[PDB]
Amino acid sequence: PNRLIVDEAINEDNSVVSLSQPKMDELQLFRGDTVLLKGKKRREAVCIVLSDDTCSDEKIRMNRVVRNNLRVRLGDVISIQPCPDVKYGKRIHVLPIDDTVEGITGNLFEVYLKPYFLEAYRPIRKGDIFLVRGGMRAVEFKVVETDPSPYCIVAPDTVIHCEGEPIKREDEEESLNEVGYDDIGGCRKQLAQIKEMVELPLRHPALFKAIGVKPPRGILLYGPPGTGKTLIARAVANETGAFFFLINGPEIMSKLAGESESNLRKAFEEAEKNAPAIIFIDELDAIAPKREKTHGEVERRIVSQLLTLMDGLKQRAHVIVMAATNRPNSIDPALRRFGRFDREVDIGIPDATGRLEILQIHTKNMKLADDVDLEQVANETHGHVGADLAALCSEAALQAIRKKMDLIDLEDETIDAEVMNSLAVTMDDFRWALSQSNPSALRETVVEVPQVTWEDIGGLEDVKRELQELVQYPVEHPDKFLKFGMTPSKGVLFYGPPGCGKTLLAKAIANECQANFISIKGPELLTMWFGESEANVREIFDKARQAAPCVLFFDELDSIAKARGGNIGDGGGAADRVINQILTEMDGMSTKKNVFIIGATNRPDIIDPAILRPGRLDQLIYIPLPDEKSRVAILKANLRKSPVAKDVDLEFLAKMTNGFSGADLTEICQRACKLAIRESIESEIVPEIRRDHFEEAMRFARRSVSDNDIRKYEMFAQTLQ
Amino acid sequence: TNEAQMAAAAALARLEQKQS
Ligand SMILES: Nc1ncnc2c1ncn2[C@@H]1O[C@H](COP(=O)(O)OP(=O)(O)O)[C@@H](O)[C@H]1O
Ligand SMILES: Nc1ncnc2c1ncn2[C@@H]1O[C@H](COP(=O)(O)OP(=O)(O)O)[C@@H](O)[C@H]1O
Repeated sequence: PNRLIVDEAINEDNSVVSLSQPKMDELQLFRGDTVLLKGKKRREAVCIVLSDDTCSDEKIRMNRVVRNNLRVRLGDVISIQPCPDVKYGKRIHVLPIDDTVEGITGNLFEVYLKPYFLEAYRPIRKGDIFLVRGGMRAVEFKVVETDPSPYCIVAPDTVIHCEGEPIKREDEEESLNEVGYDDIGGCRKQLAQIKEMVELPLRHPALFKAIGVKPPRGILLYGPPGTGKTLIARAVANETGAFFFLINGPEIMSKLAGESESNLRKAFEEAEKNAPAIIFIDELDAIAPKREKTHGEVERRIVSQLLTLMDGLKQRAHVIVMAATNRPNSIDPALRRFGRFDREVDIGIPDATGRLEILQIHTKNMKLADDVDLEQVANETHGHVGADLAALCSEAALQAIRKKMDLIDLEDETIDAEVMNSLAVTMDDFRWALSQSNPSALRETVVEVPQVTWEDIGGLEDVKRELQELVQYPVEHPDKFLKFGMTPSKGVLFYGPPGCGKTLLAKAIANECQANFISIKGPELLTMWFGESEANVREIFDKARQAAPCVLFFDELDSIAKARGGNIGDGGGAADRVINQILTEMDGMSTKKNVFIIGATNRPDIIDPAILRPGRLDQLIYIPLPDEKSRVAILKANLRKSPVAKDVDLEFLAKMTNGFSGADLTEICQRACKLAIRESIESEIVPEIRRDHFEEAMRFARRSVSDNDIRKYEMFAQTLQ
Repeated sequence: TNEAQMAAAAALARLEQKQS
């Protein structure tokens, strides 16, 4: 009894551990009860139980600080017991660790220890190492003396002493600033998938020998540079405890013929001697490029050598080889054969949430001013990867150091601790860093869960429900689809006038479903068509298969037909290279992958009709121009970004804009805003948009869909019945 | 018991502030 599996925690606090309620009932404890955790090598820690709705019943969630003191790792099991006997301490002696007290001097108690305990009522245990962050530095402290033993709660009325030289770290404990899983921001799902593959073979090697199951031996990671491929490989080795050996293409290739092969073999021999071990091969496409693409004897031979060593992993017990490449199709296909590198994880580019998480991670030690808004930065940093956001945070910190602390600094190797602790980084310093940074991955497609919700779309209430029936019902009610022999649709095409919200509809359903949204825009379909590179369609669909659950949206499906002349063009048909590859991939995609494909076109009369056949976008939804009540809803939604006076009659405007699309109502909202801004500026050479600004905007705004086009759109929808 | 409920109150406050 009372044995729980060690897992990760969300709350980074050095004293909180979370349990699922069924285990809180078996231990006869409640929220806030003090418990003791017993680990390995006669070590224990004292913590406060909280509860949540995310911990598994058999697991206990704790942060790195607790795991390090218990000398346990993720996947291990610890013993937990209540200890309601604890009362507040009297005197404690806490000293810093030398490893972190570098480049700094001053009253470390007032800077770090006093905040960390002040009205915090923290449990501590003799010998515990805890981390206090601040002043752009993460400083850890050891408890060396306590009047009560072995543990107590540090209360505001206790005496905290701190005198003596910094303590040298012991060999039985690891530095709390070493790369771990809590240093990785976006791509949390990918990290979870890797943990499932590596945590058990390495932490419990006896299990895979005793049970007839084969472990993964090779994991291929890929994505743009600066996304965390190397960061993961290092974090995994540090978290599991496996010996880490680094290999990189350029270094192996820099060696002479015969030396490159010998050195590559030695790396595998060292991993075996120190097993369990993880080998990380960076730039896999450089060390082992496609043989049929290289004329050099050395580049062709090194591929054979790596393939042999990878196969030898059946004899080299407990060795896992991870590799990183920029593109999964730039490596010799032999490496991807069963065995060797048979498992792959697409890291890709951090999404809007991940970018915020990365900014939060690289600011852990930074004191941010009240005006700092990292979510706003994450939304502006489009095309940035972890390497760029890390540089952004470092530049923001550096400018704050120049503005303030550089006036205060010594002609000496060490800063006053109080100076750094009082150094706050303002929004202006983050904005400056943003202007200096340049995204390293702006062209590659970014796949993420969209932030568009149903409340952002005016009108079309019935269409919103239709998408739910096409996307949610097949998996929310699978017993009804099986009972009635229903075949779920693989996708839907939206057709009708432009500017009615087709794009938002596809995003909104992806958002509610918590599914990744893949945005393929007209220019991307045109790029493949113009350059005769339709092969890239397979990579797009591969993203949908690996990103599942996801919604794969192909916008402006008629962009090629229009780029071919649209109304006239040549004498050919609607089929072309890009759409043909799309049709092929759709036929090879099963609904069991939880991928739903949505198309949109504003010229359905020139779309390849094959896309509407069973097995493709067989469902058709007509999206008309919004009606009067919908146009008002659109105007109200678009004006949520600006002050608007109460005199503005949005219903009157909607009555006039009878032939306007939603995109045209946006122009009216923006045009009236522009007038309000211009008048406000001129008044100093006003506080809100006035009725006169909307009535003036109506004098220039026009409908983008003519009466001739409205009838064409309606007659087409009528023909389809 | 009510003495350690003060550490609970501090922990719960730390957590719910960090939700901001
Ligand atoms: N997903 C990520 N989350 C957090 N930090 C990241 C992420 N990706 C990259 N970084 C940061 O960017 C840098 C990556 O450098 P490195 O580890 O050499 O990787 P690589 O050179 O393969 O991109 C590190 O400072 C790391 O902390
Ligand atoms: N029903 C609607 N509700 C809210 N906004 C809309 C609506 N229809 C169009 N819009 C606005 O018009 C813009 C263009 O919409 P979009 O679906 O991209 O049109 P198209 O696909 O024809 O170019 C969107 O950015 C959106 O803000």
